[PDB]
Amino acid sequence: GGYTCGANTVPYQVSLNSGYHFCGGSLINSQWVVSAAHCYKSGIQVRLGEDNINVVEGNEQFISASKSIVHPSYNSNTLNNDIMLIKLKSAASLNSRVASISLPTSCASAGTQCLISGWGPDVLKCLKAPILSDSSCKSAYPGQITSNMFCAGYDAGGPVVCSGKLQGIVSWGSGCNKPGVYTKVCNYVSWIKQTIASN
Repeated sequence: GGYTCGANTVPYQVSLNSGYHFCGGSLINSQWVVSAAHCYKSGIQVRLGEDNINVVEGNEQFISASKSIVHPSYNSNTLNNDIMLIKLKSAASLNSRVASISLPTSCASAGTQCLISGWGPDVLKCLKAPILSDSSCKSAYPGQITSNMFCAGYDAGGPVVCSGKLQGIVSWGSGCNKPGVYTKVCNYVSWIKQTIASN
């Protein structure tokens, strides 16, 4: 179950702020964040180094987003391809509390434990959970799971990290025997790398 992570123990976790915290994201290099496409809105400020999002604790960096790129195939009705890129107006200063997370070179296997993190209650919360089998995932949500999603279990846009790689983005679910559903990042690595290299 969920627990308090501890301040800055997830240094790639970002908060997206439009006047309030509305979604999480993951820092993938000094200039770029990955989040969920369903988090898209105007006027995004990226907040790095956060623990308590309501208190300035001394390790934060606040940087305006300069560009947002929603995946070309994003379908908001089904949440298929629920992934977006956010460019920072200026490069983050990387340190022990503000660090990038590596993209995977291959997909993760069912049964691998992952760290899922996010807010939602003002400090960062964490959950360790294994990737579920395809059958368990699709049986929980008949007709709704595509090859661009996976489930884990037993803050939209936040990271799912497995074996040191960003394998998922918090996308949707009904757990509020219904596990969380995550965008399958390994399907998008080419698109991520090309899109950031061209922007």
